[PDB]
Amino acid sequence: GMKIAVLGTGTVGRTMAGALADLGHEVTIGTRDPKATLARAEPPPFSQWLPEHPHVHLAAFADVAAGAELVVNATEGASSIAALTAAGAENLAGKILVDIANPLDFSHGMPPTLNPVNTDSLGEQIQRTFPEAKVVKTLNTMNASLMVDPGRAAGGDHSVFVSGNDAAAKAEVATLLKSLGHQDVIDLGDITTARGAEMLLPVWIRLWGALGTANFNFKIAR
Amino acid sequence: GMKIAVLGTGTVGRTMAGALADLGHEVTIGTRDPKATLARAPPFSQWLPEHPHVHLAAFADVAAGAELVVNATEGASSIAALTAAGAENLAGKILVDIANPLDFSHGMPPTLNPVNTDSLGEQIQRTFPEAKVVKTLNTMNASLMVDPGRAAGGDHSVFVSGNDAAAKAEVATLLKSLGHQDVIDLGDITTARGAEMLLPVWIRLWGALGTANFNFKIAR
Ligand SMILES: NC(=O)c1ccc[n+]([C@@H]2O[C@H](COP(=O)([O-])OP(=O)(O)OC[C@H]3O[C@@H](n4cnc5c(N)ncnc54)[C@H](OP(=O)(O)O)[C@@H]3O)[C@@H](O)[C@H]2O)c1
Ligand SMILES: NC(=O)c1ccc[n+]([C@@H]2O[C@H](COP(=O)([O-])OP(=O)(O)OC[C@H]3O[C@@H](n4cnc5c(N)ncnc54)[C@H](OP(=O)(O)O)[C@@H]3O)[C@@H](O)[C@H]2O)c1
Ligand SMILES: [Cl-]
Repeated sequence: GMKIAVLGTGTVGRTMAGALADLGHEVTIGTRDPKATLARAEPPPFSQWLPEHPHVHLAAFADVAAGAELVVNATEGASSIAALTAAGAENLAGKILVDIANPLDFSHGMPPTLNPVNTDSLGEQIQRTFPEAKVVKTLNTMNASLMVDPGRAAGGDHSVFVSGNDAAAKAEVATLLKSLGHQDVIDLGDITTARGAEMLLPVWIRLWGALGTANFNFKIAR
Repeated sequence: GMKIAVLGTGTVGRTMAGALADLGHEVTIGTRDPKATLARAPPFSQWLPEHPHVHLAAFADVAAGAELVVNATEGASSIAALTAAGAENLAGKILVDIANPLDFSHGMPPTLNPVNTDSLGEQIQRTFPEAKVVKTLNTMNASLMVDPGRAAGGDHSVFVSGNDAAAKAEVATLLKSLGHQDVIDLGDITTARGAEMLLPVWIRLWGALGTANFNFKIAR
């Protein structure tokens, strides 16, 4: 197993950290301030989740990234650059950075829109801000539940995408995705293909409304 | 059998016009200038005689006589094509919008304009407020719009976006007649944003898979 740092204490971070730990990886979870995160009483609260996953350990973004071989970005999209900067470019250099964030924009009305979008992407922004990291955009196109148990929606009949400049990095991420139950991994190409992957979110949001559930997924039929 | 006007002489317009004529509809195909179009270089002049029931005429002349109108024009020019068709000829009728507002001004692959906070489907609806705009079929290759069974046995999804639920219901019936068994109503015309925004990944999937013979399926 690998030493994996999951930056994010929300549903995605918890879901991924728990699943990766169950697969035999040594998993740490990154947060801005561990004391503040553990002190949160409002919901569930992170302090109620952590005791159920005894093999997972909490620390600040910089501390978890420095100790990990591979890093997973599961932070709020609008804050991902800030989170990763706090993690430290020096702690990301030469390592695979799995980017699951969506750059949702909740500033000017509902449902959210994307920023950046179309001619740019959060995946690209992360890669050019941290040029020595090996960014792989993946898993952002489905509900957290399906990232680790895709079988819950239509017997696991679905597609997952990878985007990234380093083919060897994408191959390693594909192996991890397969270990999580994803049998159809499609390589969209370089990191600029994160634009199309991120741009699936607007229809995802409308499908959630139209279908009355987040238990659905995209399948590329061919 | 409805009177359908298909605005567009490219692969989408030809494919849709031919399929609808084969289904029993009285189909007309719209172009800017019939004389100029037939004078080109397969060429439209060779396609047209193979579909004798389909009639070619100017945009304004096909829309006036039609009961339902299909937009199959270049996305960047759709507002101009429909303006030429005439707002008076679109009033009270279903306007099926298949166009994608691809933007080729800054190289390849194309991006979208409008995008994100706006869509071509919305632009069309607010420019022609009395038309009943329904965004659909823009998310797949022309071949699959009329014969979806060609890709993975037809296991795919098609979307409808539009403000008028009765208009969407009529379009859903037409889509079913074309072989689309899974029609998903995304909601109002602003949901055309998500439908149009599937194109960037579509373009990369075409490159990644080496074929246009694929489709989106929403598994649930
Ligand atoms: N919800 C889903 O099922 C789903 C599906 C696909 C993709 N995504 C994407 O996955 C990401 C995570 O979503 P989520 O719902 O689990 O959590 P989230 O609420 O979007 O993000 C919470 C995390 O972001 C960090 N964060 C928030 N503001 C920050 C800032 N100012 N500076 C640095 N870090 C900040 C938090 O740090 P602290 O720990 O210190 O609070 C926390 O770790 C998002 O980008 C989302 O769009 C979510
Ligand atoms: N290719 C596909 O399988 C596919 C799939 C899904 C959606 N779409 C969308 O479907 C639409 C049609 O695509 P296409 O490849 O069949 O044809 P296209 O090349 O995009 O469009 C050709 C049509 O647009 C009209 N047009 C071009 N410039 C115009 C202008 N300045 N003013 C008025 N009309 C103008 C042409 O008029 P004339 O007849 O006078 O030349 C012609 O009828 C596009 O929006 C495209 O994005 C295509
Ligand atoms: Cl554990």
